[PDB]
Amino acid sequence: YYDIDDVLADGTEFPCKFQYDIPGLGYNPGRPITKNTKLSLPLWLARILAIVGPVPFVELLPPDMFSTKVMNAIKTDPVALDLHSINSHFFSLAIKWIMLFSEKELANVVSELLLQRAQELNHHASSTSTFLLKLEEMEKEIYKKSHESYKDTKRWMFK
Amino acid sequence: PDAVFGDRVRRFQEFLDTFTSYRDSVRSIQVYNSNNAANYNILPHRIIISLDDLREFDRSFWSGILVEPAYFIPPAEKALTDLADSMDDVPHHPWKLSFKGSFGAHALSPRTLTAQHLNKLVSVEGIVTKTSLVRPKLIRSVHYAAKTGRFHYRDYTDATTTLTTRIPTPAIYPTEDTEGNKLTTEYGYSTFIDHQRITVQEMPEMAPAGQLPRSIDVILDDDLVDKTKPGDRVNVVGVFKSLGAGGMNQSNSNTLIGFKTLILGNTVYPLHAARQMLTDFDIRNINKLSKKKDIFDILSQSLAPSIYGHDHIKKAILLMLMGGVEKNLENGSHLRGDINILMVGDPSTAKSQLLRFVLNTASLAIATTGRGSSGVGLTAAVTTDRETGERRLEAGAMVLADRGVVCIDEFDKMTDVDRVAIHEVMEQQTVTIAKAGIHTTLNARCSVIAAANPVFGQYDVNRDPHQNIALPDSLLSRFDLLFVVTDDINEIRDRSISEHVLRTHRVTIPFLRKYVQYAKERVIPQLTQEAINVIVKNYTDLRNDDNTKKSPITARTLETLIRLATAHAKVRLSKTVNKVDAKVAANLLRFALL
Amino acid sequence: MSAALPSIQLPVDYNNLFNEITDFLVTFKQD
Ligand SMILES: Nc1ncnc2c1ncn2[C@@H]1O[C@H](COP(=O)(O)OP(=O)(O)OP(=O)(O)O)[C@@H](O)[C@H]1O
Repeated sequence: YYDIDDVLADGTEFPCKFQYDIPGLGYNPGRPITKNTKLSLPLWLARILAIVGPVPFVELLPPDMFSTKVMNAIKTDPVALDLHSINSHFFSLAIKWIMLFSEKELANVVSELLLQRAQELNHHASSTSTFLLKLEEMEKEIYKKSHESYKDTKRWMFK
Repeated sequence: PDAVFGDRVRRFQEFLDTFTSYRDSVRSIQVYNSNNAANYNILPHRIIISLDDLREFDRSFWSGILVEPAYFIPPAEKALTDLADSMDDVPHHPWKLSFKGSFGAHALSPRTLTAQHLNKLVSVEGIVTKTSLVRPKLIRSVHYAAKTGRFHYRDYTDATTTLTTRIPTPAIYPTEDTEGNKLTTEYGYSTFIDHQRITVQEMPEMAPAGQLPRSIDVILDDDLVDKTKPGDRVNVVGVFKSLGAGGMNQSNSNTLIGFKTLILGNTVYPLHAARQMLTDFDIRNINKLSKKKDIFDILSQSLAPSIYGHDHIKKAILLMLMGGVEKNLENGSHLRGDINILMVGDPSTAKSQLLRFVLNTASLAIATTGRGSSGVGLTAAVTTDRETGERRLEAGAMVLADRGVVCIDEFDKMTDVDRVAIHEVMEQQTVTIAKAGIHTTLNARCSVIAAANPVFGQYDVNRDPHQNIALPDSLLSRFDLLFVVTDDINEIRDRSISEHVLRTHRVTIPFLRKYVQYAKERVIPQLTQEAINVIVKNYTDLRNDDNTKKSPITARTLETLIRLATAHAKVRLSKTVNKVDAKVAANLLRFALL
Repeated sequence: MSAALPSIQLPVDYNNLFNEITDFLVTFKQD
């Protein structure tokens, strides 16, 4: 896979911090960054920089609004919910989170979500101000190729 | 009630683990009420059940609270009242709920109605603008026969039980029960409760413009009365309810609606988009951010990140917005402890840009726009009968300006009515009127922000600098700072302007508003015997250099020269009037006067 | 009548106060 969709989904962010002091600064003078300083981190370096040490350099600070404030909101009613304004991609961000951290608690809570969300998208597939379409934003690859299945299958079935 | 009670019974054994964490909280709040009142020489009965703890291990007991919430609330009362005496009864009011949590897409903006969740739970936000009366109302009296010395007991139900459809009891005092005793009633042993009708508008920003703002109304109870000022971003959630008879009354009720939509609710929440809590950490950072000798200059340019310069203006706004103190004279008239600045400028020079972004960080200071109507600081006896026979003086725009700021535009472009209106309310802190009713001296601590334009084009240099707009100089005497915004052409100025309008199409604000709303509650020095010595030298020269220069000054301008430096020490957060404050107050006037 | 016309067992009557008004004859000679 030459990753046509997901490296931009890995272009997103994380707030995190340090454990040591490095003069490698590109973020602006005063090149040794003082430790325990909160820094915005892109996915690509920070996925492996929390691996290379024993004790790694960076500190994984969890964006716990993706862990407590919406985990009950997605527990309530998965028929109309913000999956979108908090994450332009909920999915692979949930995937690559759970590899490094490996928490089985929220590993259950999206397994209930996806069948319920797709329970709309099957039976909703028979045939606006600034952002407000976004309830239907992270579903585009998910159902639209199934929409062309039901479209043409009628067209052979009729005249 | 046999079969309609077993699931009520099964809940009574169920949710006792849900208040494993609240069975302390229900009793700890009332043991000191049994200790404050027993040792005088106070709280209502509020039991915040989180929706999570009920959702976490119950489904059928949970699903009914968001589908049919009409059989299920006096269950949770009935378990709650017997777990108060069984906790505490030995020392010799039903503990109704508050019911906070999340809801999962029931943020129905009342521009939209429901078609499916009628008579259900609903979360509603908006602004209130009605604020009707307060009036008690019985629930139960206690009759008494004087002969044979024995009491009686009777409850009278209304549209306040919220859920059951009771046969109404439209009796006021049923006297002469089945005996020959002239009945009495110990009204001190009776019990009472109050009502308050309030209508809520729509927050007029997320409602797309195809309609005016609509409104519905809510009836609340004793716990949360006198909590909502008119002009607060409130958030309420209660049941949905229709009442009244309609359509099938006795005759001739054609094309007449008969279902008054109401809300009987709980948990009125203010929001901010006074509640700003802060830990030891952030309160110590602002102590560490009180340390530098530059913070008055850093806070100036960290305010409006779109416009160049005007650092005399940019310091003046933050100096005004935090405000200065007024030591009221004991048996004497207090002076003008407010501060009221003014601007004027040749047009399209951002003189109106910075007047409206103060409203986002207003800290409950909602301003008007200055439309030519009487009602800027009055009522003019608007009563609307106050439900058939009562007269009230409903406040226009001074119940909101108290300890806040306002801003109005187009001063010269008004009629004569506002000119006499701002006359009294500036020299006097209050207003009093008997329009059709009674004189009443209601107070208001307010401060204006002005804006006006010169009439004769580009003439601010070729004529008198004074008498320039000819609105009455009583207001000019009652104001101090009259900035004249210059817009002369410098080839590096406009070149720098041309890029800063391009880099705006894509130390911070919430830390800034927390700083002032913490520094509004600390000490006030007022005293240094030599900082008062330098300023009178700093005035008497220009008191002899007032007519030999452009502007004449008055004696009340001396009360400015303390008041600016008074709040300037409030930026320092120190209990001492320093010396450095008598240098910023000098040159700020020196730009306003030269 | 029925329907909760029998009141509660109130420990505070007025006959226990009534005789404690009959004692307000001449006994308080101080004032
Ligand atoms: N001196 C200035 N520096 C930077 N930007 C400016 C300046 N004057 C105007 N602007 C730009 O003009 C826009 C709006 O100006 P504004 O409408 O506030 O003028 P105004 O104060 O209303 O004039 P008037 O009150 O005379 O109509 C803003 O987006 C602002 O960027």
